[PDB]
Parts: sequence; C-alpha cells; structure tokens
Amino acid sequence: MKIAVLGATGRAGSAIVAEARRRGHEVLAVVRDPQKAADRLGATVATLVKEPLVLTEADLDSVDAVVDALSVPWGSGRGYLHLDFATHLVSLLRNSDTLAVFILGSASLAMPGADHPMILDFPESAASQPWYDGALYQYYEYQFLQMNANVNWIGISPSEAFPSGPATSYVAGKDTLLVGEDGQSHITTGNMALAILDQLEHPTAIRDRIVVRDAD
Amino acid sequence: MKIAVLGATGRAGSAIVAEARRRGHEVLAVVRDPQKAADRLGATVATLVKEPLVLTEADLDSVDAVVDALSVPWGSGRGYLHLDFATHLVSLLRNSDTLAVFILGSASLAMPGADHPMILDFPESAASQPWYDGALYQYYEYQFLQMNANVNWIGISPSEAFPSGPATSYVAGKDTLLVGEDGQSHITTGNMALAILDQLEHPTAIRDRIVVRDAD
Ligand SMILES: NC(=O)C1=CN([C@@H]2O[C@H](COP(=O)(O)OP(=O)(O)OC[C@H]3O[C@@H](n4cnc5c(N)ncnc54)[C@H](OP(=O)(O)O)[C@@H]3O)[C@@H](O)[C@H]2O)C=CC1
Ligand SMILES: NC(=O)C1=CN([C@@H]2O[C@H](COP(=O)(O)OP(=O)(O)OC[C@H]3O[C@@H](n4cnc5c(N)ncnc54)[C@H](OP(=O)(O)O)[C@@H]3O)[C@@H](O)[C@H]2O)C=CC1
Repeated sequence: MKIAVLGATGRAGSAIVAEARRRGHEVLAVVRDPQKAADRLGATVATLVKEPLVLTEADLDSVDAVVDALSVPWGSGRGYLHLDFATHLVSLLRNSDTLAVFILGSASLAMPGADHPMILDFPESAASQPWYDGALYQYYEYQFLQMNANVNWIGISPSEAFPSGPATSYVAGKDTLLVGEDGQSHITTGNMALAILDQLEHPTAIRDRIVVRDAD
Repeated sequence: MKIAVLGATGRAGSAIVAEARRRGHEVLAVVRDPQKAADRLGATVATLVKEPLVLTEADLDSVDAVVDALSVPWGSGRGYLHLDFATHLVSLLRNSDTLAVFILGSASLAMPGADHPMILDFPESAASQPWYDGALYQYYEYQFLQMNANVNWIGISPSEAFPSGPATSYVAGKDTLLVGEDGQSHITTGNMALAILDQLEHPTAIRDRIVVRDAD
C-alpha cells in the first residue's frame, strides 16, 4: 500500500518509514528539510517538500494511509500545531477510505487505577512547565479525533518514555498507562513503528485509541 | 476596519456585509459564486473567489476581523464542514490579533432552565432527522473553539428560529435559549448582523459564546 508519513524526518517518523519499507509499502515522506530526508531516510525514499498545513486533497489521493508523526519542541509556544496538523489532515480525509494513524501523548492516558485522563488532575503549576503546552494540545487533538465518527482514524499513545531504539516486541492496552516488569513505562521508536504498521496492515483500533509499551 | 466574511452570499452573510458597509468598514467577501456576489452584495464589494478550506494566512493578513457565516444544507451528509471550516480558520489566526466571530447553532444551548446543552438530551431518533448532522457538528465546532485560549474567537448562537428580516434591536444572553414576550425564540438575519458588528466594534465576548434573540 502507499503510505504518506508526516514528520517523516523525526524520531518516530524515520522509524515508521523504515518499518514501512521493510514491510514492502510505498512511502511518501512529507518533509521540510530535503537534506535531513536524504540523510535519515535515504535517497530512495520518495519525498514531498511541503508544509503540512498546506497539503491538499490531491496530494493525498494516491495514498492508502497517512501517519501523523509531527511534533512541536518544548517551550516554543506552538503546541497548538499538534491540534492544527490533525484538524487539517482530518479535513482531507472526508469521504475517503484512507487510514490515518495519529501518535498522541501520554497525558491523555489514565494513571494506573484511574478512569480518566491524567492531565485533568495536573496541578495549576504544571502550565508553567515547558512540556505542558504540547501535552494540552495533544489532549485536545485526542478529543478532536473523537468528534469524527466517519473518518478512518486511529490513535496511538506512547508510554511515558519514548526513547529512540530498535524494535523488539510491544504490548498494547486501551486508555491506561502501561508499566512493565521493570516498573517503568517506555516504548522505543522501533516498537511504536511496529504497532503503527501492525494497525495499518490489520486495523483493529479504527476510531479508537490504544497505548503501547515495550514488551519484556 | 477590514472584515473578511466567509459565506458572504448566504442569508446571514449578506446581512453581515450590509451592516459592515453601513458601519463604514471595508469588506472582503469570500465567495464561490460571483454572480450571486454581484446580485446580493453589490458591484462595490471586494471579492475573493476561493474555497474556504484553501484560504491562506496571506489571504487574511490585511484583515482585522473574520466572520464565519458558512453553512451546510440539511440532508447533504456534509455537516462535517461546520467543523472543518472553523478548524481551518482558527489555524490561520495563530499569534494574531484578528477577531473571529463564528455563528454557531441553537442545539449547543440549554433549554430554558437547564444547565447543559440541549443536544445531550435529544432522543436516539433525532439522528434520523436531516438537521441532526449539521447540529452535531456545530456542537463540536463550539467545543473545538473552547480548545483555543490564545485566539480572539467569539461565538454567537442564534435563537431557535433564524428568519430573514431587517434589524430592529436584539437581546443577548449566554448559554441558554432566549424566549421573547411572544413565547417564541427567533432572531432575524438583520439583528444577528447587528450583534456581530457590535462584537467586532466592541468585543465583550472574546473566547466566549453568547446567544441573541430579536428584542420585543
Ligand atoms: N511520552 C509522550 O507522551 C511523548 C509523546 N511524543 C509524541 O510522539 C510524536 C512524535 O514525536 P517525535 O518523533 O519525538 O518528534 P520529532 O521531534 O523527532 O520531530 C517530529 C517531526 O515534526 C516535524 N515538524 C516539527 N515542527 C514542524 C513544523 N512547524 N512545520 C513542519 N513540520 C514540522 C519535524 O521536522 P524536521 O525533521 O525538519 O525538524 C519532524 O519530522 C508526537 O506526537 C510527540 O508528541 C514524543 C515524546 C514523548
Ligand atoms: N437554530 C440554529 O442553530 C440554526 C443555525 N443557523 C446557522 O447560521 C449560520 C448561517 O446560516 P445561513 O446564513 O442561513 O446560511 P445559508 O445556507 O444562507 O448560506 C451558507 C453560506 O455558505 C456557503 N457555502 C455552503 N456550502 C459551501 C461549501 N460546500 N463550500 C463553500 N462555501 C459554502 C454558501 O455559498 P453559496 O451562496 O454560493 O451557496 C453561503 O454563502 C450557519 O452557521 C448555520 O448553521 C441557521 C439556522 C438556525
């Protein structure tokens, strides 16, 4: 199948591009940095150099799936982009069969033993932390997705830690932070890539959100 | 000031353009039908012939305010456009002073006396009505707007009925359906235009939603 990867030059994105190619899919890497694309993805990966917010329906009409691996640096003040990229992507998928996987945040997950997103219980002081702006808008991105019953979107949240690393295996859940045998909560970029491509090839979480951690 | 009107050729839109011109503002009417613009707005009103979803930041950077007067016909299945047009517009207003007024729906208002949006209480049968699709997505549009604490958006809901007619005066509320001395709930296209231009000239409802009905 043909897969457009938004944020293809990123940590999650580049891992997704590699896993996609391993699995025999045609990749279109949407990028702003051709050099980064040449170095991280390889000369052989097809490229569309365009601002994500300016992508059109035509840009996406040859593709069977889209993966949103875009992010926003902490302390930029531009956490709203998490939301804007997603709303824009959804707007291009109206009346289309196209699968769209969105990587979400950990803050929209429940703590173990809770029944609601942990961000709701954050202290007022949290808004002063550089990570909050992005966490808030990814929580909103998650809520926005649920407004769309007629688009083939899939949400996947990382565990608390999202380090770079090769794939091994992953364990999946629904809305609650997962903790492994080591008492920690982490997923590698490689294992997130496995989970994403797994859903693309066999969608089980359409219009739902899952969370993934590294297996033990 | 310079005001861009989306849905300028519509019932609400054309009334808004008129009131804007009466009040000495420069109007940019975003339209898809030039002949309709010529007939309803006048040879004298500047036009931008473009799909709202492809409007750019540059299109809007001379404007001081934008008014969303777009709608979707009943039974089209395209009620999602209420949301898509609003999410696109918001994306263009990031880090700008520009005032954006969004005409919302009555379904996100409480019935007189209730403490919650009336749509939450609709029976299951409601979803079979041709008005529901649009109503649902305008409730979502209202919710989406509240995700955006750093944009100068203003929400205005009509009363239950939104007939064409000239301005007289209006009465404003917050989140509850308003009923006049006739026992009815209605606002004319002309009175909505008064309310919108009032907010543009003296914003009192920034990042808030008001409701308006025709005065007695
Ligand atoms: N524990 C958790 O919940 C956390 C969740 N995550 C999430 O995972 C996802 C992927 O994260 P990650 O792989 O580390 O991110 P990266 O920081 O590696 O960069 C992601 C992509 O975003 C692109 N990009 C960033 N800003 C813009 C913009 N303004 N215009 C255009 N493109 C842009 C970058 O382009 P370029 O390469 O050219 O710079 C890059 O390709 C995100 O949703 C992030 O929030 C990440 C960390 C942990
Ligand atoms: N009780 C309530 O909640 C109700 C709420 N309303 C709301 O009032 C607002 C204005 O409604 P109203 O003035 O009567 O609407 P109209 O139906 O008169 O006009 C709709 C405007 O949208 C434009 N438009 C429609 N479809 C598209 C499209 N697919 N692409 C581009 N432009 C498009 C039309 O262009 P064109 O002229 O070329 O067709 C027109 O300018 C809306 O938000 C509507 O939901 C209205 C009635 C009551």
